[PDB]
Amino acid sequence: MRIQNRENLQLFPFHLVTNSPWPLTTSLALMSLALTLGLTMHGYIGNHLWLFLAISLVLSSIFLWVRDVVIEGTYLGDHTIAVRKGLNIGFMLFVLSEILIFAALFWSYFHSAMGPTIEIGCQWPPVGITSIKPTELPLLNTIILLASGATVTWAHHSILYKDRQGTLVGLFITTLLIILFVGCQVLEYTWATFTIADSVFGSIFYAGTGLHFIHMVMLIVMLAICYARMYFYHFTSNHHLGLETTILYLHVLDIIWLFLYIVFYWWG
Amino acid sequence: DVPTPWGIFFQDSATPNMEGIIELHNNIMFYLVLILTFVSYILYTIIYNYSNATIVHKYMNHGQLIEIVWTTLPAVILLIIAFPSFILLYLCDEVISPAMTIKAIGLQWYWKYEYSDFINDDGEIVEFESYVIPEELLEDGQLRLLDVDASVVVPVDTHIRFIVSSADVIHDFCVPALGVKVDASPGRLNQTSALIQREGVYYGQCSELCGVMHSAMPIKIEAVSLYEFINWLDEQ
Amino acid sequence: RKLILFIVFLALLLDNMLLTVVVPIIPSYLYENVQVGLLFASKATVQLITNPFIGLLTNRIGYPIPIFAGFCIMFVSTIMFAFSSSYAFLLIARSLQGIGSSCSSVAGMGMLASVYTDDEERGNVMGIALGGLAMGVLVGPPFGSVLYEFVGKTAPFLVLAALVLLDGAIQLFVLQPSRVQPESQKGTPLTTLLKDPYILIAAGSICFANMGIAMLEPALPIWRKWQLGVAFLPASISYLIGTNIFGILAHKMGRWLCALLGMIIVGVSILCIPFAKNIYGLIAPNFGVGFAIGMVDSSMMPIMGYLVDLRHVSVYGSVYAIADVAFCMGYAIGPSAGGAIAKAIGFPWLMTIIGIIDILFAPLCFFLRSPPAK
Amino acid sequence: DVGPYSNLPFKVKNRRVPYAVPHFLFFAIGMGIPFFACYVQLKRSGSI
Amino acid sequence: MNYINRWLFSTNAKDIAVLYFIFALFCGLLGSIMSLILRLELSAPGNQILMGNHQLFNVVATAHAVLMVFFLVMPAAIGFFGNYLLPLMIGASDMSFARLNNISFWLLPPALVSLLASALIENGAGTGWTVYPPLAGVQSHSGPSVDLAIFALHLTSISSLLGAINFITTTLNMRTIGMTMSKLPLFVWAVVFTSILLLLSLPVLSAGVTLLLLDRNFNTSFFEPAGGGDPILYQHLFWFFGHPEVYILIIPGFGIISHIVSTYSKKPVFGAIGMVYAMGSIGFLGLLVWSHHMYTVGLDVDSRAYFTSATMVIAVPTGIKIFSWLATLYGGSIRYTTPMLYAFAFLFLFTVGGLSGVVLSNASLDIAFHDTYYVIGHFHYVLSLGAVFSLFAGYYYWSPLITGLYYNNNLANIQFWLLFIGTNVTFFPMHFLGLNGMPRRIPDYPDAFAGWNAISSFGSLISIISVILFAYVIYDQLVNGLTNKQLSTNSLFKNPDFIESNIIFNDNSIKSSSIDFLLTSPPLPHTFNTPAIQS
Amino acid sequence: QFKTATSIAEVEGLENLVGPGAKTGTVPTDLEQATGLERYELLGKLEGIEVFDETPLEAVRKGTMKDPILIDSYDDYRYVGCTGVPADSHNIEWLKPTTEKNARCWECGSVYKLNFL
Amino acid sequence: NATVTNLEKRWEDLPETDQKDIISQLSERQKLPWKDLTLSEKKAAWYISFGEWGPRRPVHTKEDKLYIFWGTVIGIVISATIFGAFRYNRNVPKTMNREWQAASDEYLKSKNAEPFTGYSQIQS
Amino acid sequence: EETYEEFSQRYEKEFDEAYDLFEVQRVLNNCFSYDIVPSPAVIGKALNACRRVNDYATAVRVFEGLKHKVETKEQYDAYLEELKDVREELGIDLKEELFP
Amino acid sequence: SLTRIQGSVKRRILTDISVGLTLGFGFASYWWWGVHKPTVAHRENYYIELAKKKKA
Amino acid sequence: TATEKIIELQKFYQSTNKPIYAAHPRSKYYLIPYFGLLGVSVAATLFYTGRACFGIKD
Ligand code: HEA
Ligand code: HEA
Ligand code: CUA
Ligand SMILES: [Cu+2]
Ligand SMILES: [Zn+2]
Repeated sequence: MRIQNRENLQLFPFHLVTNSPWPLTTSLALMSLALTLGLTMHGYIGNHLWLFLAISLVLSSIFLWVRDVVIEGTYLGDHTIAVRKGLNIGFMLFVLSEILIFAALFWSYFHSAMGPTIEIGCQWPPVGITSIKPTELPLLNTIILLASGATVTWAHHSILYKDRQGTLVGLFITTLLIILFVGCQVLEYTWATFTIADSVFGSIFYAGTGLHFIHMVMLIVMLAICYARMYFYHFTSNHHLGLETTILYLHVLDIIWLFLYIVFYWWG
Repeated sequence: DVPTPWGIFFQDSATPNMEGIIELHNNIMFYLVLILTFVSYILYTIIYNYSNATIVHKYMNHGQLIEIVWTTLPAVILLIIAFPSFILLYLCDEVISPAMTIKAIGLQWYWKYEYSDFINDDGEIVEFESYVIPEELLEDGQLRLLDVDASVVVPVDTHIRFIVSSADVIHDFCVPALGVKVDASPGRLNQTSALIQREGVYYGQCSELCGVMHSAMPIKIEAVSLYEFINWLDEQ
Repeated sequence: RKLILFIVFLALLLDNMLLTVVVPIIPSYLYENVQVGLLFASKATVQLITNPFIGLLTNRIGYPIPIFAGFCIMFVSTIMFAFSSSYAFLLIARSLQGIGSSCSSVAGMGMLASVYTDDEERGNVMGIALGGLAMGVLVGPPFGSVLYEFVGKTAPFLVLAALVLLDGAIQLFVLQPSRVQPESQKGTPLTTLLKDPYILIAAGSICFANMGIAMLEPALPIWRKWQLGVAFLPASISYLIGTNIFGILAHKMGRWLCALLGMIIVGVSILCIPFAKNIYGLIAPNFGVGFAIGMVDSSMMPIMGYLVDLRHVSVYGSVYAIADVAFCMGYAIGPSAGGAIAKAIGFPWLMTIIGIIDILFAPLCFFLRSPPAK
Repeated sequence: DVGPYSNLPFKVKNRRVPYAVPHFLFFAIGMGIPFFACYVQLKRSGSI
Repeated sequence: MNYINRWLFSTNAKDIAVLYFIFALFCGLLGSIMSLILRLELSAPGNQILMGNHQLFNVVATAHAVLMVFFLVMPAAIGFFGNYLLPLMIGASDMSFARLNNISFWLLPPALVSLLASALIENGAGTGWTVYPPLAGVQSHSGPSVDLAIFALHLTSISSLLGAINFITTTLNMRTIGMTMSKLPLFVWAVVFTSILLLLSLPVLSAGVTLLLLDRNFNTSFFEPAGGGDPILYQHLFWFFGHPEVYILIIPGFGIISHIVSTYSKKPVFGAIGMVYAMGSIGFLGLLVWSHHMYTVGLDVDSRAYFTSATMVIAVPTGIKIFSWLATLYGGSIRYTTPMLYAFAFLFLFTVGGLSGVVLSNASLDIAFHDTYYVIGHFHYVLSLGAVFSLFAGYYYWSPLITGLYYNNNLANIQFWLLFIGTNVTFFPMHFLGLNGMPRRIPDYPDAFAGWNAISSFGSLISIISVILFAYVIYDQLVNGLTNKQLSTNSLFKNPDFIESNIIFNDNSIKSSSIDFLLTSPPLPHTFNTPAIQS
Repeated sequence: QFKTATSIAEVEGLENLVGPGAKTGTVPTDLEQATGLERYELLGKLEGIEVFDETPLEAVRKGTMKDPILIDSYDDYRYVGCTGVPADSHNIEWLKPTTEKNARCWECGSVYKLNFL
Repeated sequence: NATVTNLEKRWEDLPETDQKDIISQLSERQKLPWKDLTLSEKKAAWYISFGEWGPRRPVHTKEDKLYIFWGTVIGIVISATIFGAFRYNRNVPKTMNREWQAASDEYLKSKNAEPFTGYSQIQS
Repeated sequence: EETYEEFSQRYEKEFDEAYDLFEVQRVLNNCFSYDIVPSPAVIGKALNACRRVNDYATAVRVFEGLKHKVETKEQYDAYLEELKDVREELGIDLKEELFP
Repeated sequence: SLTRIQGSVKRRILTDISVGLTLGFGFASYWWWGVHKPTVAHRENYYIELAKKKKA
Repeated sequence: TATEKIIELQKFYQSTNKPIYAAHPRSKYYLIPYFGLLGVSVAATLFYTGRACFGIKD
C-alpha cells in the first residue's frame, strides 16, 4: 500500500456491481408464469398464448442478465483472482443442489420397486408393460455421451497451447454430438407403447429421464454461447471461465446418465 | 372414558398397555422435574447475588472438569430412560392367540364395522355402520358429538384384534382409555390389539384430517359380559 | 433376525473404527515408506494366520462363542492402545486386534449366511452388513483427531471402549452365548474347496480388487494437521454407496456382469491415479476405486455360498474364511514388497502394472454365469 | 446526505400530510385484510 | 429517478434488509389476525363467528402456518439480520452476488399474491400446512387453490436457496486481513450452518410438491394406490424437509442471544469452540431423524427403535449451549436492559418447550399424544416463545445502531410484560387439553373441553395489545427519536466500570468485541474503503 | 484510452491500462487483453509487487504515548483489532484510531496512531 | 468556597464551559500535598469522578417501576373488558344446561365410568 | 496456573511503571478481577502510583473495593490496621469519614 | 491469617451446585412417592374388589 | 477494423456516462420489445386473477 499513485485505484479486489433492472423483471415474469399456469389448467383462460409469452419473457430476462455478466469481465475488466474463485464456488454449490433433486426421484423408484403393491400383480415392469430393450438406442446414447466427454478435453488442451483451429472444431463436434442424444431420445419417445398414466412405472420412468432432457438442452445453449464467444476473440489462454463452468456440467450429466441406464433400463 | 370438564391428567385406563404408557411417562417426568428445578435454582442464584455487581470475573472462561460433567451426565439419563422404553416397545403386543377380529373401514364421514367370524355358508357375515347423532335429535342425557346410533359391542376379558383400512382418505382410529391409535391408509391394512378388564363405555374420536366434517366421526365401545354378548349377537 | 444383522454391523463398524482411529496419532510416535508399512502388515498377517482355525472351529462350537471372543479381544486391544507410549508396544496391540477382527468377520459372515437361506435375501443382507466397514472407516479419523486435539491423548480410546461395552451388553442381551451346539454335519475340507475352480475365481476377484488401495495409503504424502482427518473420507462414501446399490441390483442385473464392470472400473481408476502430481488430484480417482471395490464385494461375496449350495455340502465357515483370507492377502504382501519394486522400477510403473492386471483379469469372471450342478 | 433519516425509504419530516396517517394505514390494512377473505367466502356460500 | 436506482434497482446489502423488515411486519400482522380469528371461534361450544363453515376454518389455519413460518420468521431472521450484519461483522463491503440478493428479496411479493388469491378464487385450500396426498386431490379440493399454494412454496424455496449460496460464498473468500475461520463471531457460524441445511433440504420438498402437482393435474398416479403408488412416500419426501426446516428457524436465534449475554453481562462467552461444535452437531443430527413425525403409519418395530434413540441424542448438544449461557451469566455484572429481559425469558421458556419433546420422541408414548394439543403446546414455546422473543431482542438491540434513533424504555418494558403474560396464558392449558384427549384441527369440540378453551382465548387479546403497543413504540422511535437518549441510561450499551471515572469514560466510551458497534450512528453506504486489520 | 503502461510506476489511473491487441489467427494472451483492476494485478505480479496486501498487524512491541504503533491509512480512520503483545493473549478488542485522537485498548494498553498517506 | 460547595445540587445544570473550569482548578489544587485540601474540595473531587451523574445513573428510577406496573394493569383490564363483551353474545347449545348435565350423570353411573378419580358433567 | 507469590510480584511490577491516570485505573481494574484478593503490599504500591499521578478520588475508591472483594467484615478491619501509616502520611480519607 | 484470601468463587460454585441438586431430588421424590404410588395402589385395590364380587 | 475490436469497445464502455445495458447503439432493439411485452404479460395476469375471484370463466 506504499506504491506511489495508489489512491487513484481501488484498495480491495472485489466487484462493486452497478445498479441493474433485471432482478425485478425476472420476478414479475415468474409471477405471470405461475398465475397463468395455475389458471390455464382449470379453465379461466382458454387461449394458450399467454403461458408461452411468460416462458419467453423469463428466458429473455436470463439472457439479458448474462449479457451484462459478460460485459463486466471482457470489456470493463473487473474479474480479479478473488472474484473468479467466488464464481467457481457458486457454480459448484448450484451443481450440488441440482444433484439432490435426482436423489429424491431415485428414492421414489426404489421405494416402489422394492415392495410392489397388491394392485399391480407383484412384478416389475408389470404385466402389459413391455420395457425398453437396453441393447438398442440407449447404448448409442451412452457411447455418444462418453465420446462427448472426451472431445471437450481436446478443446481445453488446445486453448492452453495457443491453437485456434482445434478449439473451434472440438466445440463444434461436441455441440453436434449432444444434439444426436436429444434426437435419439426424441425418437425413442415416439416408438414406445406406454404413456405417463398407465402405471407407477410409466410415471417415474418419464420423470427421471425427462428432467435430464431439459438439462441437456441447456448444454446445447451453453456450448453455442461458448463457440460464438471464441469465434469473436473473447477468451485468453488463461482467463476462460465459460469453458471451465461448462465442462463441469457435461461430466455431471454423463455420471447421472450412467445411473439412469443401470437402474432404469437393465434392472427390472 | 368420558372426558371430565376441567381435566388435568389422563383418562382412566382399562387395558394393560395404557397402564404401561402411564408408568413410563411418570418415570420420565422424574428426571424432567429434576432438570427444571436445577435450572430454576441457578437462575435464582444469578439474579440474587450477581445483580449490578462491582466485581467482574472476566478470566473464568475455559473450564475443563466442568465441561465433561454436562456432557456425560445427560447421556446416562438418556440410557436409563431408553432401557424401559425398549422393554415396553418389544414386550407389549399380541404374542399369543388373538381371539376375535373386527374389521373397521373408515369411509368419508362415518364408520363401518364387520365381525370376520360368525359366518354362515352363504356369506351372512354380521355387519353394521355407525353415524353420529345430530344435536337436533338427541334425547335427554346424551353426549354431544360423541354418541352414535350403533356402537361396537365386545365381551370383557377377551383379546380383540382390530384391522383398520380406509376407502376414501387417511383416517385414524382412536380410543384413548383403551390405548389404541392406529392409522387407516387407502391401500394397506393396519392392526392393533386390546384387552378390556372392566365393563363400561369407552368414547373416542378421529385424529387425521379428512375434510369438512372431521369433527363428527365418534367411536363408541361397550364391554358387555359374555351372556349379553351372546344375546346381542343373536339379534343382529 | 434383523437384530442379528445389526449386531454384525456393529461388530464390523467398531473393528474398523479402532483400526482407523490411529492415523491421527501415528505421526507423534513415528517422528515414510518403510516405517509405517509394519503397522499395516502386522494386523493383516495375524488375521490371515488365524482365519482358517476359526473357520474350522465354528463347526465344532458354533457362532456366538467366537463372536463374543472377538468382542473381548477387541476390548482388550482398545485398553492396550490406551496405555501405550512406545513404537514397539503399538505393534503388539495391533497384532492382538488382528485376531478379534478375523474372528468377528468370519463368524458374522458365516452366521448371516446360515440364518438367511434364500439367495436374494442373502445378497440384500450382506450388502448392508458390508456397509459397516465403509461407515466405520469414514467415522474413525475425524473422531480421533477431534478428541486428541481437545481432551488429549488416551481419551478417544476410553470413549471407544465405552462404545464397545455398549455393544457387548447388546450382544449378551440378544444372543446369550450360554451353550455349545455343534453343526448338523461336518463340511468339506479346505483342500476340496481349493480343488473347485469357480470358488477360486470368486476369491481371486476379491483379492485382486484391493491391490491398488493397499499399495497406495502407505505411500501417501500425508505421513497439515487437518489433512489427516479427511485423507480417507472419499473412499468410504464410495464403498458405502456401491455396496448399498449393488446388493439390491446384483441379482436382477446378473452377478458376473456386475463383477466384470467393477473390475474394469478398478483398473481404469488405478490407471488414472498416477497422472496427478498434486495431492488434490488424488481426490478424484479414490471415489471411483472405492465404488468399484464395493461392487466387486456385493456381487462376489454371496455367490460363494451359492457355490457351496450348488456343488458341495451346505456347511459355511471355511468358504467365508477363504473369502476373508483373499480380502487380507493384499495388505500383508503390499508394503513389504511394493517398495522393493519401487526401488526396482518405480512407483507409477507399479501402479500401471497393477491397473493392467486388474483390467486383464476382468474377462475371467464371465465363467460364473451358470455353473454345473452337483 | 448521510444522517439519521437518510437510509429510510419513506419521508418522516417536512411533509404535507402528517406521518401518523401513513403509519396507521399500514397496520390497519395489515390487520384488516384477513377479514375481507372471510367475508367473501362466507357470502359466496349462502351464510350471511 | 434517484429513488428507483436506490430502492428498486439496488445492490447495497444494507438497503435490502430494511425492505425485509417492512415486509416481515406486514406478513406477521396478517398471521396474528388470522390466529385471533381461530381463537375467537374456539371459545365456547357451538358455531360462533364462522356461522357453519368448517371450510374457511382449515383455510385460516393453513394461511396462518404458511404465512408466519415462511413469510415472517425466515425473512426476518435470514434477511434483516443476516444481510445487514454479516458483511459488517466479517469486514466485507458488500456481498459477493448482489443481484441475487435483489432477486431473493423481490421473489417474495409475487409469492404473497398467489397465497392470498388461493383463498378467494374458490372455497380454498384447507389441506393443512402439510398438504397430504390423498386429500389434496381433485375429489375433495377441486379448483385452482392448492395449485396456487404449491407455487408459493417454490418461489420462497428459490429465494432461500439463492440466499444460502450467497451466504456460503461470502463468508469464505471475503474476510478481512487477519480473520482466519476460527476467530469468526458466533452469528456468522449460525448463518453458515443454517445455509448448509437450506442447501441439503429444499430439493426434496421441491420434488415432493412437484410430484403432487403432477398427480393432481396430469393424472400420473404417483401416490394413488389404484395404480401401484403409496401415500406414505409423500410423507417421507416431506419430512426430510420438515425437521431441518424447524432448525433453520432456531439456529440463527441462538447466536443473537449469545451476543446479548456477552454484552450486558460483561464477560466473554464460556467455551466458544464448544458452542460452534454444538451448533454443528445439532445441524448434522437434524438430517438423520425425520420419522418420529410418523409413528402411527405402521412402521416396523425396529425402525421405531432407531428413531427413538437418534432423537434423544440431540438433547446433549443443546444442554451444552444452555449451560454455557448460564456460565457466561454467572460471574459477571447484570444490568436489566430491554434486550436482556428477552434473553432471560428465552433460557427458561425454551427449556420448558424442549423438555416436553423428550416425552414425545418415544414410540411407546406417542400413541397417547399424536394428533393432540400436546404437540401444539409443545411447539408454541419453541416457536412463539423461542424465535419471536429472539427477533424482538435483536430488534431492540440493533435498532439504534441502524436507524440512529432511540426508543422509550417504559413502553418496551410494558410490551414485554404483556407479551410474557399472554403467551404463558394462551399455550399452557393446551397441555392439559392434550393430556385429556382433545384432537387437532377441529372447529367444534365436546362440552367437556370448554373451560380451558375459555382461558386460552383470553391471552390472545393480551398479545394483540402488545402488538399494538409495539406499533406505537415504533412510531415514538421514528418521531422525536433524537430526544429519547437522555431519558434513561438504557442508551449506553456498556456502563462505566468500578474504577473508571466518568470523565475518562466519556472520552473512551465504545468497547466491543466486533466491528458492529464501532460504526457510525447510521452506517455509511460504503463502510470500508481501506481494509480492516486484525492481529 | 491513453498511453499504455509497462510497469507500475506509469499507472496514474484507469486510463493507462488498455493495452495493444492480438493478431488475427491467434489465441490472445493476457498482456494483449486486460483493462481494469485485473491488469493491475498482472503488472504487479510480474515484478514482485503485491498490490493487495494480506499482512496482519504488528504483534512484536507494545505502544506508549511517546512511541505509538503507526497504522497507515488512506482515510481519516481505520479499524484495528488488538489481540495482545504475544499476538494471541489479549482477546479481540476493536479500536478506531483517528487523525485527532489515539486508540488505547482498555485491557493491555497499546496506543495506536494514524499515518495519513 | 461557593464555587465548589454543594456541587450535588448544581452539576447537571451548569453548561459544558463552566464544567471544564472547575475540573481545571481542582487539578492544580491536587498537585499540592494532601492534608492541605479543604473537606469541600475532597467531596467535590469524589463527586466529579465517582458519582451518580451522567453515565452512572440507574436504568430504572423509583418513578418508572410504578409507571410500568400501572401500564401493564391498564393493559390487562382492557382485554378483560373486550373479552367479556364477546362472552355475553354467544351461541349456547341446548346441551350446556344443568338439568341436561345431570341426566348424563345417571347414564354414566349405570355404565360404571371413571371408577377412579371421578365422573361429573356439571359445569353450569 | 499462577501462585499467590507470583501474582503479588507481577502486579507490583506493573504498578511501579504506570505513567498516566488511564494506565493506573486500567491496572487497578484488572487487579480486582481474579479469585485472589490483592495482598496488603500491592495496595501500598497502588496508592503511591495514585500519588504520582496526582489523583484523590482513585485513592479513596480503592479502599471501597476492598469492602466488596473481602468475604466478611473482620478481614476488612484487618486490612485497615496494617494499611494505616500509608493513609495518615499520604492523607487519604475513607468514604465513611467524608460522607460524600 | 486474615489478610490472605485465595479461593472464594470455587466454594460458591460447589455450594450452589450441591444445593440445586438436593432441591431437585426433593421435588422429584414427591412426584414418585406422593403422586404416583398411591394412584397405583388405589387402582389395584379397586381391581382386587371387582373380582371378589364376581366370585360371590 | 479487424476482428480485434476488443481494443476499441474497451475505450467505449469506460467513459460512457450511460448504464451498461443502454450504452451501445443496439440495445434499443432488445430493450423496447422486452419492456413492451412485459407490461402486457403483467397486465393480463392481473385481469384473469381478478376476473376469477368473481367466478367468471371462459
Ligand atoms: C421450533 C422448535 C422445535 C425444535 C427445536 C424441535 C426439535 C425437537 N423436536 Fe420437534 N417439532 C416442532 C418444533 C420443534 N422441534 C414442530 C412444530 C413439530 C411438528 C408439529 C406439527 O407438525 O404439527 C416438530 C416435530 C416434532 C415431534 C413430532 C410430534 C408428533 O409426534 O406429533 C416431536 C415429538 O415427537 C418433536 C420433539 C422435538 C424434540 C425433542 C426436539 C429437540 O431438538 C429439542 C431439544 C431440547 C431439549 C432437549 C432441551 C435441553 C435442555 C436442557 C436443560 C438439556 C438437559 C438434558 C436433558 C433434558 C437430558 N418435534
Ligand atoms: C410461526 C410460528 C407460529 C406462530 C407465530 C403462531 C401464532 C399463534 N398460534 Fe400457532 N400455529 C403454528 C405455530 C405458530 N403459531 C403453526 C405451524 C400452525 C399451523 C398448524 C397446522 O397446520 O395445523 C399454527 C396454528 C395455530 C392454531 C390453530 C390450530 C389448529 O386448529 O389446528 C392455534 C390455535 O388454535 C394456534 C395458536 C396460536 C396463537 C394464539 C398465536 C398468536 O398468539 C400469535 C402470537 C403473537 C405473536 C407471535 C406476535 C408476532 C409478532 C410480530 C408479528 C412482530 C414480529 C417481530 C419482528 C419482525 C421484529 N396456532
Ligand atoms: Cu374421518 Cu377422519
Ligand atoms: Cu421433528
Ligand atoms: Zn490490546
